[PDB]
Amino acid sequence: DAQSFLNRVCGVSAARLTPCGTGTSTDVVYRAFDIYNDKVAGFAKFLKTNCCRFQEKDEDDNLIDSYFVVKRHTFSNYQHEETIYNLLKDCPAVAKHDFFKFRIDGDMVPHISRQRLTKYTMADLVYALRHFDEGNCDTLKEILVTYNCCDDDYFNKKDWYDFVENPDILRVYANLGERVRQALLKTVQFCDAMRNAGIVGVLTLDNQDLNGNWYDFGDFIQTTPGSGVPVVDSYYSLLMPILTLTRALTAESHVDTDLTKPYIK
Ligand SMILES: Nc1ncnc2c1ncn2[C@@H]1O[C@H](COP(=O)(O)OP(=O)(O)O)[C@@H](O)[C@H]1O
Ligand SMILES: [Mg+2]
Repeated sequence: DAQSFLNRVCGVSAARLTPCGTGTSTDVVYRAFDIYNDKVAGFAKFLKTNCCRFQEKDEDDNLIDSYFVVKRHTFSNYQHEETIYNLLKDCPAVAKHDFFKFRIDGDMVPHISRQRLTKYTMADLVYALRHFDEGNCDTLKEILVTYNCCDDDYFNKKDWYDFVENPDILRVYANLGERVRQALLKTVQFCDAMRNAGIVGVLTLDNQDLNGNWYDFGDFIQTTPGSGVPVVDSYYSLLMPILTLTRALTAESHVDTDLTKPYIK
C-alpha cells in the first residue's frame, strides 16, 4: 500500500514524510551523473528512474531540504551494498542507510533507503556552475536559494550572473564556500574509512550530497582490510574550478579555521 510503504520508509528514525513520488512509484528526475562504463562515458545530465523519493517536513509541517531516497535494485546488489555499508558504517561521512525487503506486487522487492540527503548532489552543483546557461539555469537558482546564499529576489536583477556587470555575484558564490569545504573534508574522512576497511572503488561526484554524506556503494569491491584504495582522479578534478569560484578555502585564513574567529596575523 502507498501508506504502508511510507510508514516502513520512516522506520525507526521518527520523521514525517511527504511523497515526492506517486503511490509507491519511482520518481523520474533529471540529474547530472558523472558516469563511465562500457557503453556511456562523460559528465552529462541523465534521467534517473530508480529512486522513490520522499521529502521530510519538520515541525510546523514545512518542507525542508532533506529527502529519503529509496533506490530499489536487484537482490545481488542489495547483498553486496549491504555488506559494503556494514564495513563502512562507522564513518560519520556516510548517509545513514536502511535496508528492507517490501511487499509490492507479487514478490519481496529489496529497497535500500538513504536517509536525510539533500535534494541535489555535488555533481549537480559542479555541472550547474560548469555548464552555465543564463536562459536555462534553474538548478543553480534553487541551490543558491535553498542554502541562503541569496534571497530569491537577487534573480530579478537584470544581470545577476555577469561577473563584470555585477561583481557582487562573487559574494553570493562565496556563500557556498563553507558548504563545499566541509564536503571536501568529509571525502577525506570517507576515503580514510575505505582505506582502513579495505575497499576499492571510484569516488564520483554524483554520489555525494551537498551536506557531504556519501551514499552509493554499487561498484565498491572489497579487499584485504587496511589495503583499500579510493580513486579520486575524476572527483577532485571535476570539482576543481568550484574551489576558487566559490572560495572554498577562505576559512583557512581564520585562526583555528573557524569563520567566527579573527584573521591569522
Ligand atoms: N539499469 C539499472 N537499473 C537499476 N539500477 C542500476 C542500473 N544500472 C546501475 N544501477 C545501480 O545504480 C547505481 C547507480 O545509480 P545512481 O543513479 O548513482 O543512484 P545512487 O546515486 O543512489 O547510487 C549503480 O551503482 C548500480 O548499483
Ligand atoms: Mg551513484
